[PDB]
Amino acid sequence: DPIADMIDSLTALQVLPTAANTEASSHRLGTGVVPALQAA
Amino acid sequence: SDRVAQLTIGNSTITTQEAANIVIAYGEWPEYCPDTDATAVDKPTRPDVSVNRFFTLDTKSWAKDSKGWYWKFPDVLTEVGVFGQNAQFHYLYRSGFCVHVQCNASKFHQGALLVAVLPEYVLGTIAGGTGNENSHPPYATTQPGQVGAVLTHPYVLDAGIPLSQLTVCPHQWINLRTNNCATIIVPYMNTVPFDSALNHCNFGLLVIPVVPLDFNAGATSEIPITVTIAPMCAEFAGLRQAVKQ
Repeated sequence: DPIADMIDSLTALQVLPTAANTEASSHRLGTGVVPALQAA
Repeated sequence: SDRVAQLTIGNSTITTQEAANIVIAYGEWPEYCPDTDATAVDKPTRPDVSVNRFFTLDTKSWAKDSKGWYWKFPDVLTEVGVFGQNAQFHYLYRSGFCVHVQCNASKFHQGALLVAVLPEYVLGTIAGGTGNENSHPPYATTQPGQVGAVLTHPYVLDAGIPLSQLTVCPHQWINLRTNNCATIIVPYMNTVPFDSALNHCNFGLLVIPVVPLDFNAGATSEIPITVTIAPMCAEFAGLRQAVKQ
């Protein structure tokens, strides 16, 4: 071929019959990991 | 030799030498709430010694014309000890109980008490006598605290239900010729896994003399009745400032 430029979704579904479970968690102290600060 | 018993929980011990068995109400021991039955997501607190211990209330006096007494649970302990502080600082509470009622007399006295546990003991009134008033019991009657209240019409248990079939509930007798104590272990019974300790009472304890007290003149006429109770698997959740009522 003499002309080279003529050669040339994010999410998916899932079945969720029930609401989400809650896991057990403990305390957390440290730097760098801040899940509460957001950017709206 | 099963007439002797010892109940040790926390830093407290009760000994008795004249006893019947221990009644476990509906064949179930008290337990903590499992993960399948729980709904609230925050972690609960379990103090496990400072709240699971024997608590002794005030003492009644059995006379020859006594009608009977009742207490409300856990309203008796909402101002007592570390249990009364956890019940005010938290929104939800869950626990079972071990109730122990003491009454001793000599071998020349006679009488019989019925000690019963009735869950959701809702009280009624006499409706003004004639039945035309829609009266309601006061707050000191429905939740009398650690002192307790007296029954006005014990034959209908102040609720329109007869005393004669109160033994369909978990119960013991204190027959003065046979034993001097009664012990019932009560699990947590509700339609919800946790509830409020200031708004809701799970059960009521009723102590009614079915056979009246009798003795001859010269014997001891001061026959007292003492109630000693212990929470068993006390849990608390929903921490916030202290609310008394």
